[PDB]
Amino acid sequence: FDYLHATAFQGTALARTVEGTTENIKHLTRADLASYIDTHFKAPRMVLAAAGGISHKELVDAARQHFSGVSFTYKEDAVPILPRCRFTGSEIRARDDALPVAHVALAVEGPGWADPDNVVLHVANAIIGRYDRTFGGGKHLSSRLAALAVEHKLCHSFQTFNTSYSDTGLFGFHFVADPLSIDDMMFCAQGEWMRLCTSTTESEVKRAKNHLRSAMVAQLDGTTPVCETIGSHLLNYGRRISLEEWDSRISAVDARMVRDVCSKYIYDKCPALAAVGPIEQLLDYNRIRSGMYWI
Amino acid sequence: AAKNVVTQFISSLSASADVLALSKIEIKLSDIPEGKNVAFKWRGKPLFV
Amino acid sequence: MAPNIRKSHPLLKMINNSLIDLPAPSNISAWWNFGSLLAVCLMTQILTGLLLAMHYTADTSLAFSSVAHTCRNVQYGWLIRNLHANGASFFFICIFLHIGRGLYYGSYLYKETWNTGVILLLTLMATAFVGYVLPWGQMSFWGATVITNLFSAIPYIGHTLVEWAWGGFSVDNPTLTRFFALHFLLPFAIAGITIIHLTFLHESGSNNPLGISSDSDKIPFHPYYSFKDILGLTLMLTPFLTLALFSPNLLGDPENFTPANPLVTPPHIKPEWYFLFAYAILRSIPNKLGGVLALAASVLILFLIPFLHKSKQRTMTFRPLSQTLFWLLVANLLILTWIGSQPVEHPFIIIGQMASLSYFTILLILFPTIGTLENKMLNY
Amino acid sequence: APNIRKSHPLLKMINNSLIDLPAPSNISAWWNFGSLLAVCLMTQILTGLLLAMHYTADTSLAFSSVAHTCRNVQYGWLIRNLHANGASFFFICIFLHIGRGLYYGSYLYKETWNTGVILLLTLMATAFVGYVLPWGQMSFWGATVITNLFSAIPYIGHTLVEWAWGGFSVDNPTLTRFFALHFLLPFAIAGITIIHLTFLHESGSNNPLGISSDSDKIPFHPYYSFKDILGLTLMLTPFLTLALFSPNLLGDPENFTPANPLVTPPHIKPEWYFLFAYAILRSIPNKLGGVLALAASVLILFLIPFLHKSKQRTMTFRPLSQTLFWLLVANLLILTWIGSQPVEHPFIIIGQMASLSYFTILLILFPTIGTLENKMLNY
Amino acid sequence: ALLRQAYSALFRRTSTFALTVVLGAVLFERAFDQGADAIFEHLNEGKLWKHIKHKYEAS
Amino acid sequence: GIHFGNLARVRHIITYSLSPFEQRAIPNIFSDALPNVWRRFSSQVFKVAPPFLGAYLLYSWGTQEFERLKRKNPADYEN
Ligand code: HEM
Ligand code: HEM
Ligand code: HEM
Ligand code: HEM
Ligand SMILES: COC(=O)CNC(=O)CCC/C=C\NC(=O)c1ccc(Cc2ccc(I)cc2)cc1
Ligand SMILES: COC(=O)CNC(=O)CCC/C=C\NC(=O)c1ccc(Cc2ccc(I)cc2)cc1
Ligand SMILES: CCCCCCCCO[C@@H]1O[C@H](CO)[C@@H](O)[C@H](O)[C@H]1O
Repeated sequence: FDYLHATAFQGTALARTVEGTTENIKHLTRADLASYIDTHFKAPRMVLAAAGGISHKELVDAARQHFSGVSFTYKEDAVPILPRCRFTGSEIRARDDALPVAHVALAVEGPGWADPDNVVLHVANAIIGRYDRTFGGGKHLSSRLAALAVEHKLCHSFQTFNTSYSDTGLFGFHFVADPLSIDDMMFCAQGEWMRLCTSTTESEVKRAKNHLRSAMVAQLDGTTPVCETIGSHLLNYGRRISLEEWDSRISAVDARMVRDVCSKYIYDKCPALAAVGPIEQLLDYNRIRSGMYWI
Repeated sequence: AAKNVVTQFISSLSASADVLALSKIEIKLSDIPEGKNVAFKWRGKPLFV
Repeated sequence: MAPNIRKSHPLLKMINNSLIDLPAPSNISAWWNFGSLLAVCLMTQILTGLLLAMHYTADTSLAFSSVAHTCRNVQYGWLIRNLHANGASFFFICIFLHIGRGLYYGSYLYKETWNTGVILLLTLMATAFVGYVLPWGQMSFWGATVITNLFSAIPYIGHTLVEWAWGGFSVDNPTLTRFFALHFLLPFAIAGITIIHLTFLHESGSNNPLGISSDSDKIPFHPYYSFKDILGLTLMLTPFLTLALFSPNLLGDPENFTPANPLVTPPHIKPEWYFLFAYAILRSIPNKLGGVLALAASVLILFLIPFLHKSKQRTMTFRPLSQTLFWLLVANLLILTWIGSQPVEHPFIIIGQMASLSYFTILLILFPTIGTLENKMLNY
Repeated sequence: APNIRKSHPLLKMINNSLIDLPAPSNISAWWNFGSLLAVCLMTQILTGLLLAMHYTADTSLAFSSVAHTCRNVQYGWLIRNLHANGASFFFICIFLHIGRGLYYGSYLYKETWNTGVILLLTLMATAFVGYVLPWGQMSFWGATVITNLFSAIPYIGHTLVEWAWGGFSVDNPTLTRFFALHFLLPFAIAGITIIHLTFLHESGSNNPLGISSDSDKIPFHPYYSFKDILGLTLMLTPFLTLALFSPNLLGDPENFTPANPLVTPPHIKPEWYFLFAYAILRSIPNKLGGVLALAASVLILFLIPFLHKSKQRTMTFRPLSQTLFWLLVANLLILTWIGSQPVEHPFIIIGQMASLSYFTILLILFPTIGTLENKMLNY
Repeated sequence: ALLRQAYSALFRRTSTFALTVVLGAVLFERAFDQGADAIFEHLNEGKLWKHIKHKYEAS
Repeated sequence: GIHFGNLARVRHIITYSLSPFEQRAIPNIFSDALPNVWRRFSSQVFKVAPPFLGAYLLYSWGTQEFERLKRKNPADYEN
């Protein structure tokens, strides 16, 4: 997933590891650390969130007392807007036939937090869902890819993802397989992707919806996660999105919707590819590009 | 290019150029008494009189 | 690496991977022999064929004479023609059982192996047709004139398609020479498709008389079937030589000893035996198109046989009903042939007509219907 | 299951030998001739049938039928042109396809090579018979000299020839059976081509550097399928340019005169692709010698694989060998020219030399330079 | 933008891509032929039967 | 018939490449292309040309010497 970023957004800032370089962590200074805190940890960019048996007033009151230090100039009340990150169709292959399995990750440029399309996309990503060895589901699972994956011992695991960001995002899937099935697998996948863009049915989505629905509900299972939803909501969406809303936004999605969106973001798009391991059987950007259309 | 090369080759099969022209034939209605038929090697295929 | 040089040689491995170690039902009968014979048949026609083609001269004004010069002046030429001339028949005979064998034991459930088969038949049929015209005899001609004319039944591209065929506005030299080209080529195509035919068969193994799994007991083609076949070959070779050596002209029409005359179509006109049933059907329907169509389907129907299988069992061995119906069909065919041998007159016309109806009906309705009924009588 | 491109007993093949086929990521353009040769074959066969559909193998009508075909058949003329020259374009391609192999030592893939040789031998033979069909003056006199070659073998000599002609001298029986031959042989080429390629697929393609390539291979498609469609059009241009703008450049005109078994022409030359042979046969002044020298002049190819002494596979890294290789090429160019010239001084001596030098570069200078080279690398 | 409009309504849907090469080639032929014929009949003025034609075509 | 995966054992090699649509048809025709087309020509013309030139000569001589031997030498007719 890091390499995926590292070449998907290559050259930009998004294309960096969060843990940072080996050289940097060896030379950062009290000074440098300071600045980061100073330059970044500022109130208009921070959010105090909480959930539980607390009174709203009682909470804010505390804030007023420790998070004081009011500002003077308009400068301080400004949220530094970020430089856009360029998506670049490409691949990065790290080979080591000494590894037990190989991991591959494919992706297209995402829409960016705000976009109402992310809903449709997640509805889609639910259709293909995810699979993994232990799934008791077995050959009867509803995910076509899951099913095939099982039928032909395609992979130890795979998953769909819709990573979103302020202005952009990654959209794709990652699977782990034996050196001798990366191919078949890759192939079945890219196909399921196409299927999305071309013949998703009302049933395929009906299920997907109900799934997403309860997935989002389990995002609010306890105080910590409920909180995290608020922390992240305010900071990204700029407010709080109620399940009552999220739900309505899902009840809206139907086949036609998905087909257009996925075509909109997937169909004939140069992809970002990152492979790791004993990955010889999978071998061509072109060929992969070629798999981005018709089916 | 392809469409033309196929056309080219394909008409190579149809009729040649040495495929002659029209007819015109000689016949005496007295060489056919009352009640008979006769074959004449006409334009390729037979001709009954 | 590999021990013996019979399993690792990218060539030798093949003759050994498809003709020696090849696993075969321990129990395939004699009706499985025709397969090889058909191959030996092909490979043999081609030899006599070249040898012949080395003396023929495709050109109306010398076609006929060249064949006679070939018979009369070429060392053993005469014999060489005979073998070719009749091999064709022996060929069609063999192919015919090879199809029946298939029908009875439902080998047709091996769809691809079968469909290729049909294409093969179609080619052979077409092949003999062109070969037959080369000698430029009276039939050759009038045959060449009637058969190609069959495409003139299609509307629009009809009359026009024919033109390519003849290479003119009526049968003439251009036709003859291009037919020689055709005839020279097709066989090879047959040999090619035969490779696909056999190659598809090898994914599934040979069917067998009992119509049930045979993995429980298989045997190497060699020497079990290589030997069974060498014998089969000699058992069929005897009659075919016996004819081509003691009665060369039995199966052949004599009218074709008279140089083609585009002006006179003979009074007693009937195609070589292997085309009679067709002939009969084409003659059964009194309509240009109907006849053609009936004809077209009289053979094209083979493609359907696989989808007209309703019995829960694979072979007829255990279905007396179907069996009787099967032999009824065979005999039905025999008649149709005979009918083709006869002129268009009563009773023949009506007899022909019936036999056709009955042919098509046994295949399209009586087999599937008896087939089902049968199952219910076993309580399935 | 999964995809219908790897489990279909037919479709799997076009995909197992033309799409997923692993190819060195670096084969050059000298690897293209492979396909071209193929496209060349299939193409000759098409024009070939089309033609055969109007020819008439019989001394008294052979010549005239070819003309009628040109003059009266729709686009006939063109159809001949393409066939007549395709043969050359064919021989050209095959020639590089052989040099490519020599230089980069593909000849270490013995079976894939030997078949190649057989293939050449057949093509050679094939063109021979084809050329006689138009029954022209050369056609004849060519048919008369070439077959006569076998009369060099003692005992079964004079006698073998008889079958060939089917007579006691070239006449109809010869012509007609040649037409049969010509019609048949191509297909045999197409057949052996299948073995040729099939042998190659056990080992993968060789490559310009002469070292393992597993470390990086690419799908024939679309890397080489595209590289080839282009290669085809780059070679197709000149060949069309000749067959459309200068049809008779490569062709002798003497063959526009109906064969006359009574007058052998004064200025007799075989078509270009047989000159080097011609030159060698003419270099040795002895029936048998000339034949033998000839026989070996080509049969020597079978030896190239056992005359490899260098520790490396390709010449890319052996300048000495390289110079010797180009010396051989040029050496050949000369031999050809020499064949284009009459038997007279200086030509006779020049011919004689070039031959000696040809055989010598192959039998002694290559194995010798090859060894020396190793010792200069310290092996 | 032509290329964009191009890529959107033509080169995208594999179905319409084809439909273009067809209706496309069509025009190309029709046009090309004319040109070459013209470039040719022009380079050979007064030498083609099509040019001499009227000196005997009694009309 | 499968060769992709069973080829060879490779370790620690990273490769990066870009979609065709992201990069140029043919780039640096002058700052990189030609200047290399030359190098090649340079390095090889000295192994190739020599023998070819060597032939050319021999061709002309042989030819010139032949056309020369066709002319007539007066010293045979001044008697
Ligand atoms: C030139 C054409 C043909 C040749 C030379 C040929 C040859 C063969 C051979 C060698 C066999 C294997 C041995 C055997 O079972 O007999 C075979 C099998 C078979 N052929 Fe043909 N065949 C030809 C035509 C056909 C035709 C016309 C049909 C029918 C449409 C057909 C249907 C089959 C089938 C179904 C099998 C399966 C055998 C089994 O039941 O085990 N073949 N063929
Ligand atoms: C495909 C298997 C073959 C079949 C089914 C077949 C059938 C025939 C037939 C029906 C005839 C007419 C025979 C007669 O005059 O009574 C014939 C003639 C001829 N065939 Fe074939 N033939 C076959 C293959 C070939 C091949 C491969 C060649 C050589 C390319 C060949 C060359 C000829 C020649 C020269 C004649 C004309 C001389 C003659 O009629 O005897 N045939 N063939
Ligand atoms: C009709 C005859 C021939 C055809 C159509 C043909 C075709 C091919 C093809 C398609 C290839 C693969 C691609 C390539 O490397 O070019 C190939 C490879 C090869 N052929 Fe041929 N070939 C023919 C004749 C020959 C001849 C006469 C020789 C030399 C005696 C020969 C020697 C080889 C070898 C050594 C290879 C290996 C290529 C490599 O080094 O990777 N071929 N041939
Ligand atoms: C194997 C590839 C082929 C080669 C190398 C080849 C070469 C030639 C040559 C050298 C000629 C004499 C051309 C001339 O008159 O200048 C010729 C003639 C002829 N070839 Fe082929 N040919 C090939 C295949 C075939 C095939 C497959 C057929 C069809 C069975 C065929 C049919 C003819 C015909 C009809 C002629 C005589 C008419 C003519 O000379 O134009 N050829 N061929
Ligand atoms: C062996 O060749 C022959 O028997 C050909 N000779 C004749 O048919 C001689 C008499 C000509 C007159 C009428 N023939 C027919 O009506 C006739 C009708 C159908 C067929 C079968 C057949 C169809 C297409 C095809 I393609 C092939 C066969 C064959 C012949
Ligand atoms: C294309 O056909 C031709 O060029 C044939 N025509 C001629 O050679 C015309 C002139 C005839 C006179 C002399 N020819 C030769 O001495 C001659 C000698 C050897 C060869 C090569 C060759 C050998 C066997 C074989 I088998 C084939 C080739 C070819 C020609
Ligand atoms: C890559 C090679 C492409 C070759 C394409 C050439 C197409 C041949 O073009 C032909 O030109 C003739 C003369 O004007 C016309 O009469 C024909 O109708 C036309 O098909």
